[PDB]
Amino acid sequence: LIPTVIETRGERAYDIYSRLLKDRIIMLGSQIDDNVANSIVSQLLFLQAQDSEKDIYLYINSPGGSVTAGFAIYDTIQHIKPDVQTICIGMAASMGSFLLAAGAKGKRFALPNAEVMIHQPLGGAQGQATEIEIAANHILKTREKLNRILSERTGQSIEKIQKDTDRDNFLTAEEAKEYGLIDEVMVPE
Amino acid sequence: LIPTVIERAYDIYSRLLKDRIIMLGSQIDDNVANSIVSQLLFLQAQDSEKDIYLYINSPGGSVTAGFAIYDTIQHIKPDVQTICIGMAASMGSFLLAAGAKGKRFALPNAEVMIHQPLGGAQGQATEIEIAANHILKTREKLNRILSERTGQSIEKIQKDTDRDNFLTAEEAKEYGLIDEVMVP
Amino acid sequence: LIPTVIETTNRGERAYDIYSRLLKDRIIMLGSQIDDNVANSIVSQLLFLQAQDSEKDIYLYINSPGGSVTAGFAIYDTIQHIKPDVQTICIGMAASMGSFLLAAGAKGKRFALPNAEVMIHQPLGGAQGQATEIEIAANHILKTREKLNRILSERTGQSIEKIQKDTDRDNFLTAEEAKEYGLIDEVMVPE
Amino acid sequence: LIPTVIRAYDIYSRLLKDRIIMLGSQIDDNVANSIVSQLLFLQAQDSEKDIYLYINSPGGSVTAGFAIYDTIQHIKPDVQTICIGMAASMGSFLLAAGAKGKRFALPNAEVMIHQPLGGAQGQATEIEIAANHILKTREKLNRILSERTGQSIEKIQKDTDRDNFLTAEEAKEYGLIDEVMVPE
Amino acid sequence: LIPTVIAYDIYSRLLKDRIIMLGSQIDDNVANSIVSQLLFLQAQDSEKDIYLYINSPGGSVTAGFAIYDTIQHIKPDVQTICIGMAASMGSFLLAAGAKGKRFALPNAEVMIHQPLGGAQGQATEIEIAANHILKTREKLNRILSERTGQSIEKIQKDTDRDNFLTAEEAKEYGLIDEVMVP
Amino acid sequence: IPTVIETERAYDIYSRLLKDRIIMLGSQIDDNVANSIVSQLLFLQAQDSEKDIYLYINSPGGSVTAGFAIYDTIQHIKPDVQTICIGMAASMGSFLLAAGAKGKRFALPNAEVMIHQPLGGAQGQATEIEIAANHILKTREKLNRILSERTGQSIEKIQKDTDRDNFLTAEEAKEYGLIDEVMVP
Amino acid sequence: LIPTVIETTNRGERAYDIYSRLLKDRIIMLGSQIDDNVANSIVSQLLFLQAQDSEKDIYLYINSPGGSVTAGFAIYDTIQHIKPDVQTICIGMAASMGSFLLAAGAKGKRFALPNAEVMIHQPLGGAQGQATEIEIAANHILKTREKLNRILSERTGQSIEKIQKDTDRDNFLTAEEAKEYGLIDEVMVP
Amino acid sequence: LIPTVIETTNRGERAYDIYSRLLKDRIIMLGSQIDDNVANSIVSQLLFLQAQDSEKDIYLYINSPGGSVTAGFAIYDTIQHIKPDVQTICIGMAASMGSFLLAAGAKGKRFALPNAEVMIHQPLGGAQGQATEIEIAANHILKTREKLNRILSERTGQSIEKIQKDTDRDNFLTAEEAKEYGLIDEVMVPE
Amino acid sequence: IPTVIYDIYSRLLKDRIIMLGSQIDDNVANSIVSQLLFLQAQDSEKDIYLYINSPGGSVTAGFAIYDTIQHIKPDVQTICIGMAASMGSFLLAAGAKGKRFALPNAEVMIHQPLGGAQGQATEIEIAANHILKTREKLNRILSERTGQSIEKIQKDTDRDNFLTAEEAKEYGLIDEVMVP
Ligand SMILES: CC[C@H](C)CNC(=O)N1CCC(=O)N2[C@@H]([C@@H](C)CC)C(=O)N(Cc3cccc4ccccc34)C[C@H]12
Ligand SMILES: CC[C@H](C)CNC(=O)N1CCC(=O)N2[C@@H]([C@@H](C)CC)C(=O)N(Cc3cccc4ccccc34)C[C@H]12
Ligand SMILES: CC[C@H](C)CNC(=O)N1CCC(=O)N2[C@@H]([C@@H](C)CC)C(=O)N(Cc3cccc4ccccc34)C[C@H]12
Ligand SMILES: CC[C@H](C)CNC(=O)N1CCC(=O)N2[C@@H]([C@@H](C)CC)C(=O)N(Cc3cccc4ccccc34)C[C@H]12
Ligand SMILES: CC[C@H](C)CNC(=O)N1CCC(=O)N2[C@@H]([C@@H](C)CC)C(=O)N(Cc3cccc4ccccc34)C[C@H]12
Ligand SMILES: CC[C@H](C)CNC(=O)N1CCC(=O)N2[C@@H]([C@@H](C)CC)C(=O)N(Cc3cccc4ccccc34)C[C@H]12
Ligand SMILES: CC[C@H](C)CNC(=O)N1CCC(=O)N2[C@@H]([C@@H](C)CC)C(=O)N(Cc3cccc4ccccc34)C[C@H]12
Ligand SMILES: CC[C@H](C)CNC(=O)N1CCC(=O)N2[C@@H]([C@@H](C)CC)C(=O)N(Cc3cccc4ccccc34)C[C@H]12
Ligand SMILES: CC[C@H](C)CNC(=O)N1CCC(=O)N2[C@@H]([C@@H](C)CC)C(=O)N(Cc3cccc4ccccc34)C[C@H]12
Ligand SMILES: [Mg+2]
Ligand SMILES: [Mg+2]
Ligand SMILES: [Mg+2]
Ligand SMILES: [Mg+2]
Ligand SMILES: [Mg+2]
Ligand SMILES: [Mg+2]
Ligand SMILES: [Mg+2]
Ligand SMILES: [Mg+2]
Ligand SMILES: [Mg+2]
Repeated sequence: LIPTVIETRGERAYDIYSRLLKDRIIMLGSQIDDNVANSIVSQLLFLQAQDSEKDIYLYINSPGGSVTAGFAIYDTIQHIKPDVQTICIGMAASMGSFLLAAGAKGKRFALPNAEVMIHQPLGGAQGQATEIEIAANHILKTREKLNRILSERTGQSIEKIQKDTDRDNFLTAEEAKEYGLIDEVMVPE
Repeated sequence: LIPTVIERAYDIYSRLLKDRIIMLGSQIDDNVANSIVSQLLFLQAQDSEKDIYLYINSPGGSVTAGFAIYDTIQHIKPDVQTICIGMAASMGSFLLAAGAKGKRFALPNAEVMIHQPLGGAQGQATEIEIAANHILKTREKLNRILSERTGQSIEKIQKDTDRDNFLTAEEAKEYGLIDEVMVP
Repeated sequence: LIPTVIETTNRGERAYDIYSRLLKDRIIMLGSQIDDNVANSIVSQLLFLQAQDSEKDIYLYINSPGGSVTAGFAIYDTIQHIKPDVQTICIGMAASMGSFLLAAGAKGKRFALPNAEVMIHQPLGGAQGQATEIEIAANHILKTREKLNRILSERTGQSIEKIQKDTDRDNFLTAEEAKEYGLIDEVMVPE
Repeated sequence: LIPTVIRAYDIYSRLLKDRIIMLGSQIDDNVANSIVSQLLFLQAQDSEKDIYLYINSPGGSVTAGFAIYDTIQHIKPDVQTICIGMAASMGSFLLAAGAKGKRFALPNAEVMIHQPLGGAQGQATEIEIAANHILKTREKLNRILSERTGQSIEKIQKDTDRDNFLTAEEAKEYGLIDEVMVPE
Repeated sequence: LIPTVIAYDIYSRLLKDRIIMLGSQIDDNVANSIVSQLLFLQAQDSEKDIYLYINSPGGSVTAGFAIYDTIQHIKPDVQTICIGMAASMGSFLLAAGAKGKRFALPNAEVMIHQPLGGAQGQATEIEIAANHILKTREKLNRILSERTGQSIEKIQKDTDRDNFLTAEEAKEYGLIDEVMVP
Repeated sequence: IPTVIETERAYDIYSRLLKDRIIMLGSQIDDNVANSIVSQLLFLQAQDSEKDIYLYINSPGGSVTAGFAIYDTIQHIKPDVQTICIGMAASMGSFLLAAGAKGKRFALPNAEVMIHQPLGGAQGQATEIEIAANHILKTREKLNRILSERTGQSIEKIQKDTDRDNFLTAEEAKEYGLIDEVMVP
Repeated sequence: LIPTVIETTNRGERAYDIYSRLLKDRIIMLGSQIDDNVANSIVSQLLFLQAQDSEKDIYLYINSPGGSVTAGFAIYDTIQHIKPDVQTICIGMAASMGSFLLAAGAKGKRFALPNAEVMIHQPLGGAQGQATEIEIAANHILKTREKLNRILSERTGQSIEKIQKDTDRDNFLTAEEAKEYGLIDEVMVP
Repeated sequence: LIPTVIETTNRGERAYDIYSRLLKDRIIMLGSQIDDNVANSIVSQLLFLQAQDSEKDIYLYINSPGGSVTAGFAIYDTIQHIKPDVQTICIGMAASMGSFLLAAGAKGKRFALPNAEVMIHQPLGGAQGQATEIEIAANHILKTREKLNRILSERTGQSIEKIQKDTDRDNFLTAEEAKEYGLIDEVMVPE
Repeated sequence: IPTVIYDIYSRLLKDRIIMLGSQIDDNVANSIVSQLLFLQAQDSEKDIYLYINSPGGSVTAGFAIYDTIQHIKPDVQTICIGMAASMGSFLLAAGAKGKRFALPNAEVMIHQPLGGAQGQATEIEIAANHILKTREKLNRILSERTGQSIEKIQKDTDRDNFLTAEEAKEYGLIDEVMVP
C-alpha cells in the first residue's frame, strides 16, 4: 500500500508521493525505464510551470537502468529554469549516480550512509558481424557521451573517469563528494 | 504510481493534456495509437488554432499504429510540434519527423535511430512472397514520406536505413529529421 | 483487503485505510521485507511527519525479516536526519536490517514486546564473473559489514570485535536478551 | 467481491466499527500487521470496551502470531476470542490467548494443536543453530499454552507431538476455551 | 463484471434486503464473508427472515461449518434456496436452513457424497488423517440425519459414492422442504 | 562399470563378483532391483545349494513389497545368505540386513543403519483413506513382527524405536540384534 | 567416448577400455562426485583386487569434489578392511569426502601432485518438518561430523579441537599445505 | 557416429574407433570442454602411454574452449610428472585452460596450425552467502589466478605483471602472435 | 546406420571417403581431423574425398578441418552434394585446386559470420573486434581460394547469398559441376 495523508479552504486527500510533489519533491526510487522517465519529465515540467524560480528536490534511490531514459530526465533537468537539487538516499548506481551528478551546482547531496556506484554501460548484441559492429560503436559512443558530461560535472579528466568506471566502483557519500559527484554530505539536523 | 496534481484533481498526464501536451512515452501498439489519436481529435475540438505538443520517448513499434497517429496529425488543423526526449527509434523517429514544419525538436542528448521495418512470415512460398511484397511496399511508403519530410532523396534514405543508424540530436537536425535542437 | 476506518469531521466524514489512520497519529508500520519501495514509502512518511510537527515523537513499528542493506540505510539516514525522535517498537520479529533499524531508534526509546524475536547475523550477497569482479564484490560486502558493525557498536555499546563474533552466524535473541545486549532500551510490559 | 453496507462500509470495516476483528486467513506478517493495527485503533477509540477477535485460521508464522499475541496482552481492553470453523497452529494459540472467561467456540468448530514446523539447510553448524531455534520456539509456545490452559508443559509436549484434532467441547475441557457458545 | 444499481453494487443491493449469495466454491474467504453478512443482518433486525442463495459445488468442510454454526446461532430464520446446484458442503448448508424454509428451484441439482481428503508421510500420520476424516464424516452424517429425518445408516449408504438428486428427489429425501414453483 | 578379464572370459565387475556368489544391493529398492536380486539368488542356489551367498547392502531402501520379494527368496533357498552392510542400510535396506542367515549378518565399523516406520500416501474419499491407512498399518505390524523375530527385540520396543527416524552405528546395530558382528580389519 | 586400448597377449589379443586397462594394474579411478553407484563400483574394485593379490599395493586416484558421507564411508571401510595397502593420489582436487578418502590412504603412501587442490569443510545437509524431526536431523549431522573429525584427528595427528576450527568454513589447501597438515605424506615430484 | 577403422594384424583383424586408433600411435585428443571426466580420460591415457613407452613422445591435440581449472591442473600435473615429452598442437582453438595446457607442452614442442586461435583471460567463478563466505571464495579464485599466472610466466618467459595485464579481459591471439608471446614455440607449416 | 559385410560410413572411409554431413561443431571437427590424419598415414600419395552436405557451424571448428586439409600431403577433393553454407562452403572452397566439385542441384551459400556479445561496453568492443578480425581472416582466404577480391567477397557476403552449382563454379568456389 501507499499511505494516504489528509490536510485540513477544504479537506484534500493525497497519496504520500503526490503530497511531496506538491512541495516540489520528485521521488526517483526505482529502476530507470521509459515509464519512470516519462513520469519524472512530466513532474519536472509541471513544477516549472507552477513556479520557475523555486528549487526542485529530486530524491534518488535507484540502481539505474536505461541510458536514454536517464537522459530524458537529464535533459529536462538542464532545460527547465529552476535549480534541481539532487539527494542520494540509500544508493545511486549507473544512471542513478549520473543523475545525482547532474543536479544544480552546489545542490547535489547525499546522506552519510548513502552509497554511490559508477561503472561502464551494459548492453548486448547478436547477429551478423556487421550488426555486432554497429552495436559496439553505439555503446562506445554512449560511454564517451556519459564520461564527457561526468568530466564537466565532476572536474575530473575524461582519462580518469574512463579508468575509474572500467569496473564497478563503489563510493561512500564522502568519497562521492571528493570525487565531485556531489557537493555536500547532508549532516543531521 | 502516477502522481496526482491538485489545482480539480488530475493525474499528471491528464494535467499536461489540459495544456495540449500529449505524451508518446512507450512502445507504439494499437492501444497507444488509439489513445494518441483520441487526444489529438479532442484537442482539435477544444481549439483548432492553438499548437499541440507531442513528446516522443519511444523505441517505435507497429507501422500501421504509427500511421494512425501520422494521418491524424496531418489531418487536424492545429500544428502538432514534436519534441524528442530520450530517444525516438523506428516509427518513433518517423512521427518525430512528421511534426509541423519548423516545430520539430530534440533536446541535446536525445537519440534518434532510423532503420528498415521488421517483420516475419512462415508457410508456403506464395505466402512468403505476399509478405515480402507487403513489407517491401511498406518500406517504400515510409521512405517516400521521410524523403518529403527531411528533404533527402529516396536513394539516400534507402542506404541510410539499411541497417540500424543511430543519430545525435545535432545529426538529426542536419539530416532534416528535426528543425532545431532545444537549448537551455 | 485492508480495513477502512471512518471518523466524524465537522466538514463531513473522512475515511482512512487503517495504516493511513495510524500515520495521522505519527505511527509508521514497517511490517514487510525491506526493499527500495518500502524504504521510499517510509522515508516519505518520516519527512512528512517532520513537516507536520518537528517536535512530537514518531513511532516506527518493526515486524520485518529485513532485506536490502542500502534500502535500510535510506530509512536509517532519514531517521537520524529529522528533528523528531523516532521510537522503535519490535513486535513479532526483527531480523537482518530489521534489527539494525530497531537499534537505530532514539536513545532511550527503543522497545520490544516480551515475546518479540530479534536476530542478528552478517550480510548476505553474491558475485559471479572474473576473479577481479569477485574481488570487487567481496571487498564491497566486507566494507558494508564493517559499516553496519561500526554503527551497531556505537548504538549498543558493545565492541566491534564482539559484534563480529556475535554476527558471524545467525544469532536469535529474546526481547530481554536484546535489552542486555543494547539493541533496545526496554521490554514493554502490559498495561 | 466483498459486499458493501450503507457512511458506506465494506462488511469487514462495518464489523470493525463495532470492535469486531476478523482473523479468517493464514497468519503471515501482513495479516499480523493489519490485526495489530486494528487492536491499537480500537483501544484508542475506547480502552474500556471489549474487542471481539473472530478466528477461522489454519495458523501460520509463529513470529507473526506473537505480534498479535503480544498486542492482545498489551492493550487495556479484554479481547474475546471466538473460534468459528477451525483454529489450527498459531490460530488455536491465539484462541487460547483471549481474555480469561471470554474464550469461545461454536459447537462444530474444530481446534487443532501440533508442534511448530520449519526447515534448515547448509552446514551442520547452521542446522544446529536452526534446530536450537525451533526448539526454543516450541518451548516458548508450550510454556504460554501451559499458563493459559492449566495443563502441564509435559502434557502439551506429548499432545502436540503429532496433529491433535479437538472438538469444541474437547477444547473447553483442555482449557483452550472457556465456553462453547450455544444458540440464541 | 458486477453491475451497479441506483448507488449499490447488485450484490450489496440484495444484501440490504437480507439476501446473501453463496455462489462459489466454499473456502475460508467465502465463509468469513457470509458469516460477517449473517452477523450484520442479525444486528440490523433479529426478527426478520434471511435468504441464503446457494449455487455452490461446496469445498472446505470446516469453512462450511463456520457458516452452519453461524446460521444456527443467530436469532433470525435463515431460508435456503438452491439455484443451479448444491454439492458437498453446499447441499449440507441447504439442509441447514430454517425448518420448513429450505427450497430448491425445479431444475436445481443437489449432490451428496462422502468428504474428500489426502494424507502422506509415516503410517502413524496416515492413521491420524484417516481417523480425522472418518470422524468428520460421522459428524456430517449425524447432522444430516437430524436435518433430513433419515437414519445415519442410510445417509452413509447414500453418500458412499456420488449421489445426484433432482429437486423433487431432494424434497422426499428431507434435504429441502419445498420445490419453489413459478 | 569396469571390465575384468580372467585366464579368457571377460566380465563386468558385478558379474565377476556374482560368479563368486556375491550379490550387490547398492541402490534404491524397486521392483526392477528386486527381480534382479531374486534371479541372482535363484541361480546361485541352482549352481550350488550348499555354499554361502554374500549379499552386500548399501541402500536407502525403497518399496516394501519389492523388499519382501528379496526377503522371501532369501528365506526360501537352501544356502545361507550372509548380509554385509557397507556405507548405509535404511528402510527395507536394514530390514534385509537383519534377514541374513543367523550368525552371518555383518556391518563394517563406520556403516550406518537406520530404522523407521513405513511411508505411504492416500487421497480420495474417507473410505479410501481408511483402506489405505489400515493397509500401511498392517504392513507395519508385519514388518515389526519379523524384525522382532530376527533381532530378539519385542514388537513393543520395535514400535517405539521405529516411530521416528533412528540412526544407529554398526556397534549399536549389533547390540540391537540387526547384525551379529562388526567386521574388523 | 572412452578410448579403447589393445594389447598382444600370449593367448591372443585383449581389448580394454582405458579405465579397465588401468584396473588390471591395480589402479582405481575416483574421478567424479561420490554417490552410491560410485561407492559400489570402487568397493567392488577393491574387493576384486584383493582377491587377485592380497600383498600388492592398490593405487586410488582421487579427483573428486566429494559427495555422500555414507557412500564415502563405504569406500573408507573397504580400504581399511582389505589386506593390501591402498595408496591415495590426489590429482586436480579432493574436496569434502574426497579429501577424507585421500587422508585414509595407507600411511606413508598418501600423495598429491604439486598443483592439486585439497579442501576440507563441515558436512552439508538439510531438514524440513516438525521441530522434533529438525532435532533428529541436527543430531544426526552433528554426530556424523564428530565421526569424520575424530578419524581425521587419528589420520592427520591434529587435535579434534583444531580439526573443528579448520573445517568450520571452506578451507582450501595447497598440496604442500596438505602435507604439513597431515592429510598426505608426500608431494609427488616430476 | 564415430567411424571405425580395421587393420590387418597377425592375430586376425583388429577394429578400432578412430580416436583409439590414434591413441595407439600415442596421440591424445583434447577436443571438448575440460570437465572432470575429460581430465580423468586424458590422465589415464597419459599414464597408459608412459607405461607402454617411457621414452617416445606423446602428442596432445588441443581444440578446446577450456573449462574447469582443477580439471585442467590434473592434466597439467600428469603431463609434467611422466617421463615422456608431451607435444602440444593447437588446431581450431585453445581458450582458458585449453591455452594453459597448450603452453604446458614440452619445451620446443608446442605448436599451432596457422589459422588456429589462442585466447587467454582470467578465471571465472561464483560465490553467494555470507560476507565471510564471499571472502573465502574471492581469496580462493584470486590465489587460483596467481597460480595460473606464475606458471604461464615460467612457461612463456613473460613477467607476472604482463600476464596479469594481458589476461585482464579476453585476449585473442593468432598462431603467430601466440608464438611471439611464448605460448607456443612454432607454427606448423604445410607439408 | 546400415551394415555392410563395417557400418556404411566406415566402409566409405576405407576407400578414403570422409562424410561431412552435419552441422560443424568441435566433435565433428575432431572426427574429421582424425580421419584425415589416419588416411594420410595409410597412404600419403592417394587422393582423399570429402563429401560436404553441411549448413556449417563453428568457425574455429571449421578452421581445425581447414588447417588439417592443407597440412597433409594428400589432395583432398571436395564434393558438395545437397548444400554447403557458412563454413560448409568455406571448406568446399578449401579443397585441392582443380578437384572441388558440386552436383548440379547442390546449393552453395556464403554470408558473414554470426555471433553475440553481452556485458560492459569494453567487452562488446573486444567481441566486435574479434568477430570482425575473424571475418577479415575468412575473406582473405576465400580471396586466395576463389580468385575474387577481398572487397568483392565483403559485399557478396554482407547478406545471405545463395548460389547454384554453376554460379559457384564461375565464382571460383568450385572448379567443376559433376555431370552424370
Ligand atoms: C501543467 C502545465 C504545463 C506543463 C505547462 N506547459 C508547458 O510546459 N508547455 C506547453 C506550452 C509550451 O510552450 N511549452 C514549451 C516550452 C515552454 C517548454 C518549457 C514546450 O516546448 N513544450 C514541449 C514539451 C512537451 C513535453 C515535455 C517537454 C520537456 C521539456 C521541454 C519541452 C517539452 C511544452 C511546454
Ligand atoms: C470531444 C469532442 C469531439 C472530439 C468533437 N467531434 C469530432 O471531432 N467529431 C465528431 C463529429 C464529426 O463530424 N467529426 C468528423 C470531422 C469533423 C473530423 C475532424 C469526423 O470525421 N470524425 C470521425 C473520426 C472518428 C474518430 C477519429 C477520427 C480521427 C480523424 C478524423 C476523423 C475521426 C469525428 C469528428
Ligand atoms: C509535506 C511537505 C514536505 C515533506 C516538507 N518539505 C520538505 O521536507 N522538503 C522540501 C523543502 C526543503 O527544503 N527540504 C530540505 C530539508 C528541509 C530536509 C528536511 C531537503 O533537503 N529536502 C530534500 C529531500 C527530498 C526527499 C527526501 C529527503 C529526506 C531527507 C532529507 C532530505 C530529503 C526536501 C525538504
Ligand atoms: C487511532 C489512534 C492511535 C492508534 C492511538 N495512538 C497510539 O496507539 N499510539 C501513539 C501514541 C502513543 O503514545 N502510543 C504508545 C502507547 C500508548 C501504546 C498503547 C506506543 O507505544 N505506540 C507504539 C506502537 C506502535 C505500533 C504498534 C504498537 C502496538 C502495541 C504497542 C505499541 C505500539 C503507539 C501509541
Ligand atoms: C454491524 C454490527 C455488529 C455485527 C453487531 N455486533 C455484534 O454482532 N457483536 C459485537 C458485540 C457482541 O456482544 N457480540 C456478541 C453476540 C451479540 C453475538 C450475536 C458476540 O459473541 N460476537 C462475537 C462474534 C464475532 C464474529 C463473528 C461471530 C459469529 C457468530 C457469533 C459471534 C461472533 C460479536 C457480537
Ligand atoms: C539356472 C537354472 C534355474 C534357475 C534352476 N531352476 C529353478 O530354480 N527352477 C525351475 C524348475 C523348478 O522346479 N523350480 C521350482 C523350485 C525348484 C524352486 C526352488 C520353482 O518353484 N520355481 C519357480 C520360481 C520362479 C522364479 C523365481 C522363484 C523364486 C523362488 C522360488 C521359486 C521361483 C523355479 C525353479
Ligand atoms: C573376484 C572374486 C571375489 C571378489 C573374491 N571373493 C570375495 O571377496 N568374497 C567371497 C568369499 C568370502 O568369503 N568373502 C568374504 C571375505 C573374504 C571378505 C574379504 C566376505 O565377507 N565377503 C562379503 C563382502 C561382499 C561384498 C563386499 C565386501 C566388502 C568388504 C568385505 C566383505 C564384502 C565377500 C568375500
Ligand atoms: C597400463 C599399465 C599402468 C598404467 C602402469 N602402472 C602405473 O602407471 N602405475 C601403477 C604402479 C605404480 O607404481 N605407479 C606409480 C608411478 C609409477 C606413477 C608414474 C603411481 O604413483 N601411480 C599412482 C597414480 C594413479 C593414477 C594416476 C596417476 C597419474 C600420475 C601419477 C601417478 C598416478 C600409478 C602407477
Ligand atoms: C593412426 C596413425 C596415426 C594417425 C599416424 N601418426 C601421426 O599422424 N602422428 C604421430 C607421429 C607424428 O610425428 N605426427 C606428427 C605429423 C606426422 C603430423 C602429420 C604430428 O605433428 N602429430 C600431431 C597431430 C595430432 C593430431 C592431429 C594432427 C593434425 C594435423 C597435424 C598434426 C596433428 C601427430 C602425427
Ligand atoms: Mg535546471
Ligand atoms: Mg496538423
Ligand atoms: Mg531523529
Ligand atoms: Mg488486553
Ligand atoms: Mg437461525
Ligand atoms: Mg536361505
Ligand atoms: Mg588396507
Ligand atoms: Mg613429461
Ligand atoms: Mg592437402
